[PDB]
Amino acid sequence: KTIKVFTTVDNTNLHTQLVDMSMTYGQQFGPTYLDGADVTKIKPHVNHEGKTFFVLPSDDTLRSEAFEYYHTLDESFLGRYMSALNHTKKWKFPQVGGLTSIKWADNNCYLSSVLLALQQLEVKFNAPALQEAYYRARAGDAANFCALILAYSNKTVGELGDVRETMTHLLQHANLESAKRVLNVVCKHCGQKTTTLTGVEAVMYMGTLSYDNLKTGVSIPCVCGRDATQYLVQQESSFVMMSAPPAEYKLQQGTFLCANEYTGNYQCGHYTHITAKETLYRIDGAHLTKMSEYKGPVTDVFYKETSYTTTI
Ligand SMILES: C[C@H](c1cccc2ccccc12)N1CCC(C(=O)NCc2ccc3c(c2)OCO3)CC1
Ligand SMILES: [Zn+2]
Repeated sequence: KTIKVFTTVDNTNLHTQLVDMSMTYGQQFGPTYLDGADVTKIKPHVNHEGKTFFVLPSDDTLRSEAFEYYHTLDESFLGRYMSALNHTKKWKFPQVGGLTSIKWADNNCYLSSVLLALQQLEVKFNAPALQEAYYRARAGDAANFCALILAYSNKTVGELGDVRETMTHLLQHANLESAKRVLNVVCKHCGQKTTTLTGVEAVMYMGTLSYDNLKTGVSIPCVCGRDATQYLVQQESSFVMMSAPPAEYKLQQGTFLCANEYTGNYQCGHYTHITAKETLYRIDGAHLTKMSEYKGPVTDVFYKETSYTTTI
């Protein structure tokens, strides 16, 4: 005999569907899931009904629901999200220094840092999936948020990941609509040029870890065979993230918002988060340690911001 179940892609909109006892969900819906669990080819358990299944957007209304919720047109997204969620729901999200963190697992240290950094920045997401999952993550329930970050950045559970690259995909879905940056490049020979940067690039900079240094000038190669100076004339955003490859860099109190460091090599290494509180907290998944100063291989540093305009 048949039965009635519900299908969804966003978990908010449900669609009543007659489930023929004969087939496997896959024959009837396509790829299908339960709580992350893949069940594409299986038979409907006699007490299966009244349960909500995920499915691939196999028609207009579904495709439309996914885009609205996820803000993606990638036909594989929903299936990758589910694979990840399937595993992230096995992770532990303890409070460490008054933030949600991640107990080490499956090379997820980088996601930990992303997650700890986000919680300290006033940033909002456009995609309802991100908004909601983030709201739930700040509240200690971060399985969905991780699975989504993984899916947005095209990574799978187990792989080691780069915090910066990951920020790049995420900040693509953050409200940076008002975020503006103006940079001036002066070459003593070539002359001057000025650039306005919007979106992700208004907030993210690869070249120095120091925010002061971008204000005072950083040297860069000039097509002229010389060394140019790049400095910030104007900043409009609630934060900035500064990145460099791992080098020995000193973190003092009162100078930054938060940071992470990477120890190891490109192929194989470990991230830890540092946050500046009453004193410095170094958050390493579940583990916590304090110090008044840290000098190590910092890779990404965050600073708070409102509006900045240069003298000069
Ligand atoms: C911050 C740091 C870094 C950022 C920028 C410059 C750096 C330079 C040196 C060391 C770290 C640096 N780091 C680089 C890549 C790393 C990563 O995701 N690696 C994945 C991976 C997995 C298996 C591999 C492999 C790479 O290559 C071989 O097999 C994470 C972040
Ligand atoms: Zn030049």
